[PDB]
Amino acid sequence: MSQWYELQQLDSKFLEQVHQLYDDSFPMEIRQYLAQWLEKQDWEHAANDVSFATIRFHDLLSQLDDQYSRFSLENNFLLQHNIRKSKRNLQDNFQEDPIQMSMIIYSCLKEERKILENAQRFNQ
Amino acid sequence: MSQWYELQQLDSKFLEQVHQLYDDSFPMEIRQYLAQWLEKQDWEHAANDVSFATIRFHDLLSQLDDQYSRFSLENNFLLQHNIRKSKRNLQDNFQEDPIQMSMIIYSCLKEERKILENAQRFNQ
Amino acid sequence: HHMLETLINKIYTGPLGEELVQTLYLRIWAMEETPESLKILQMREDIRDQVLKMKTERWLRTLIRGEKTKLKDFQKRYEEVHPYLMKEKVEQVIMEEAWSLAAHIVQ
Amino acid sequence: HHMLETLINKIYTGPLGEELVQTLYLRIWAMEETPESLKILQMREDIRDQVLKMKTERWLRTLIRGEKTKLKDFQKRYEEVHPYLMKEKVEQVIMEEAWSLAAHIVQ
Ligand SMILES: [Ca+2]
Ligand SMILES: [Ca+2]
Repeated sequence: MSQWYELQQLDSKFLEQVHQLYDDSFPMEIRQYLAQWLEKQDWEHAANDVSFATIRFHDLLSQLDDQYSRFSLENNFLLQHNIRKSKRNLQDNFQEDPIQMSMIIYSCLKEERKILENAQRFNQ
Repeated sequence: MSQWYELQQLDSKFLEQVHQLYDDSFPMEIRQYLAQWLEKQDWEHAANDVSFATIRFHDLLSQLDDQYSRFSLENNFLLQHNIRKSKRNLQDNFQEDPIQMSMIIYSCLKEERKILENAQRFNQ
Repeated sequence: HHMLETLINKIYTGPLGEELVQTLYLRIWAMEETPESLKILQMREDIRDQVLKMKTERWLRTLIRGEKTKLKDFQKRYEEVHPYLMKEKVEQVIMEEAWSLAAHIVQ
Repeated sequence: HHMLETLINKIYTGPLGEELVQTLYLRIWAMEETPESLKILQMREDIRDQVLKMKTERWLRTLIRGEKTKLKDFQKRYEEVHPYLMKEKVEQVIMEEAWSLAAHIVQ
């Protein structure tokens, strides 16, 4: 039932739009691995409140630790490595001004809904 | 039987060494997805011959297209996206001096064998 | 390079890309067959479309690297990959279509 | 930051990291239990070791960002994350051990 799952069922024309959305904005790997958690958070509020955005930034890093422990149980060495790279890059890219990560995440989720809007309107 | 497969069977102490090896050298995603093909090529010769290294660089990009078509058949939207990102980054990072990609690949495969050497010597 | 990025976006989402992949499919059908042309001709249609767009992008980024690029630079970058194209006839076809698309957006 | 990178490499591959994760395991056992401390205590031992090293690295990179960092800067960066640590008691424990490791390699 996740928005991420629904996006993946669209036709290639609209999947191409999702590709372009995730060209150097927010890492699509994290968007997928934390889909359920990301889709729960009030990124709109975080995008307008530095203290809340700071908590959500560090919440996200800890959620990636939880993902890591699942992939480790699954003996998935590459995704273990990718989770660790993902965490490092997020900290490099966003820790100085974490509110900007929330602005980007909210915006991506917004654009995803607009793409879904196209797909249901185009389907008729 | 691949070297990549054998590395993943090592104990966490040695997997940590593989992590450090793939910290901003060559992308581990590509190392895994093209393990069989990468382990076949004469990267040592390519690291010493610009014209051969240039062919192998473009061979690698085309092998990523072959990987993409497999993940597409598997309906794996994230890895489709990751393959495309991988190709773009390789071209950005290495197309000006493709011989340097071969030097790095050969060196990584060398360091992997040295890590394996530790693991078999430490196991006794 | 701004127009390169918009050209590529047009290839993936615009009618320009639908025209590209139909041209490529027919040219790859018409070429003397290779193992590589056969596997492309045998691909499911949506996957074939994606790969052909990606293969075209690879050559566009080969011909245009940097916003500084001028059409004078095209020839060197083509000759740099010519030995590769000699053993990859399908890529030679795709490079020709990328050349035309790229020329129309550079110097 | 050079010594940060070598500190982190020591944490993942050196005896310094074995000492770190044994300290953390006992401190997390000894703390008043939370859902998060219980899930860490229930992890398979090799996975727990990896997560604890990663959790320590997260705080090291919080306290040390840039080669320019001086120990004066530690206090601001700790207070910046203090409200987070208040709702994450396990992370408070790990931050204390990262603080000691980080102080010994900065100004
Ligand atoms: Ca033939
Ligand atoms: Ca309690």
